[PDB]
Order: sequence, then C-alpha cells, then structure tokens
Amino acid sequence: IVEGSDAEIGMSPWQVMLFRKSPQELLCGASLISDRWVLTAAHCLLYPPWDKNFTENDLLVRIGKHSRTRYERNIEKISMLEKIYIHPRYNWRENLDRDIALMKLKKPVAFSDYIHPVCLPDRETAASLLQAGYKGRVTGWGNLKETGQPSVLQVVNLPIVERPVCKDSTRIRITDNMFCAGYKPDEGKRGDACEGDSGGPFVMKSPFNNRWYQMGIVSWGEGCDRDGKYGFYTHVFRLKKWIQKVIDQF
Amino acid sequence: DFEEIPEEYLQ
Amino acid sequence: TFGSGEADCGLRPLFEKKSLEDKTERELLESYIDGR
Ligand SMILES: NC(=[NH2+])c1ccc2[nH]c(-c3ccccc3O)nc2c1
Ligand SMILES: [Ca+2]
Ligand code: NA
Ligand SMILES: [Zn+2]
Repeated sequence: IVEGSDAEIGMSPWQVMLFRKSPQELLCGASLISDRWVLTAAHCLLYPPWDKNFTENDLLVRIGKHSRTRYERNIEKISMLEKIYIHPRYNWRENLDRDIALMKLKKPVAFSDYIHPVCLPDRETAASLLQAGYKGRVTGWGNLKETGQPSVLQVVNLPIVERPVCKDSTRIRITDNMFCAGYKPDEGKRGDACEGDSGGPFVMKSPFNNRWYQMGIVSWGEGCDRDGKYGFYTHVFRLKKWIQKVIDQF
Repeated sequence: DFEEIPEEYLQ
Repeated sequence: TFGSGEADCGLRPLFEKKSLEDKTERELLESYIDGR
C-alpha cells in the first residue's frame, strides 16, 4: 500500500496472508469469508507466463496478523489448504479478467477478536455502494513504494472511479468484471495497492446495517500510485454466482 | 526477514 | 449461507461489537453523502 497508514489492531480481522513454505515468503493477501473458505486473486496462484502454478501443498494461510514478518504467537492461526478453485474462465492470457480463486481450508478456524469473516454483498448492497465517488478500503503488507516493505498491515481508503476514466487511463481492455479506484491527479490525495497486496480485499461499510462487505479483490495496476493511473479490482458481486456454486457444491 | 514458524505447519 | 456470509460477518469484535469506530471509517461513511 502506498501512502496508507498502519492498521489498528483488529481493524481488518478477515485479512489473510498467503505464505509460501519454501522459500518462506509473503505471496499475496486474501480474505476470510467463512470459517473454511478464503478468497484471493487467481494470479497469485496461477500465471503461466512466469511459470507460477502453486498447489495446496506449496501454500500456508496465516490469519489474525498485524506484523508482517513475525509469528504472532497466541494470536494468529496458520491453516493448510484442502482445495484451490480457480475461476474456469480466468483470463491470464490477456487482461486477468475474472481474477478470483477460492481456497478451502483443511480445518475450520475459530474466530477471535483478531479473526472474523467479511460479508459478500448482495445485489442491493452492490447497487447502492458500488458508485463512483464512494470510498472503499484496501489492506495489505505490500510494497510501500513502486521501487520498502512495512512492519505491520497498512490501510488506505480510495474512491471508486467512473468507468470511462478507468478505460481512458490504460490500453488494457477492462471488462464488466473489474472496477478501478484511486484519486485523480487533481485531488491532492494519493494511495494505491502495490506489489504484495494482490489478492486482498477492497471493502466498504454499509450505512444501513453497519457491516463491512468486500466489493473487490486487489487485481492489478500499472506501477503503484502513479499519477493518471488507477488500481483495478475484481468485481466480487459479478462473480458471486460462481462463488456460491463452489461453496454449496464442494 | 520472516521469523520462523512452528515446524508443525510445514509437514 | 453467502448473501451476507456466516450470518455473523462484517462486524468486528473490537469495533462494531463494542460500538467503537476506527480512525478512518468516518472518511468512508462521509463519501456516501452522509451515512447518518
Ligand atoms: N498498483 C496496484 N494497484 C497494484 C496492485 C496489485 C499488484 N500486484 C502486483 C504484482 C506485481 C508483480 C507480481 C504479482 C503482483 O500481484 N502489482 C500490483 C499493483
Ligand atoms: Ca440502519
Ligand atoms: Na494514480
Ligand atoms: Zn462473531
């Protein structure tokens, strides 16, 4: 996260860390949506151009963290994966369209003041909150600059941008399964997700029922916090039918 | 820079 | 099941559940043109 602040303890209890076993390193961010399901971005697991193809056995999921490099004894939980499901139409060949994946944990995690699931939005919430100008929040232990890394979880609140502007900022083809967020050069506010943050959540807080809903997944961006560019996120609600399906089928 | 974690989570 | 999630989703034990606000959520609620 670039130009973000340190999160508070228990601010994002659904934030997850995808860690690799060998080498031991931070792979991506992810979110806890049920006591047995984690949601992340498919390009964190599969991206053939760079020979990335991880399997259950190569990842660990760490939940309840604040510190990036420390094993927070008696606070965080480490789960193993049972299964990884990538969206059948994830487009890694062109624009990372449908960059979403679900991971089933080996065993359920118990909630605590530090571990708690995020809600997934329903058509009505999507409709009333996914409007350009409204702000969302992104969290992660990603880079602090394009070209270092933070000791704790960082947070930044960004507004959603009108789709025309998003399309007019890149050469890449935007589909209806993506949305972009960030500030315009002419706003005097900065912020963006960056490398290391992919897979984590973009959430909004409903003013009707006070719950936090995850509207997007950090997907891609060109550089980090560059002026004129924006960050793109997977549109969770448009892919929700796929989510429901694998969770009530597996 | 990551601190080690309990061997039991590698297996 | 989903729709919302585990029934209990979106409320944080250290904030909502205790009626405590984090320091920047107001920034969000204000961008929705007054969330109260
Ligand atoms: N500027 C951004 N909004 C952004 C967000 C996520 C990213 N993830 C990455 C990334 C870069 C190299 C390898 C994997 C990644 O997820 N760059 C990213 C840039
Ligand atoms: Ca109300
Ligand atoms: Na920008
Ligand atoms: Zn609870």
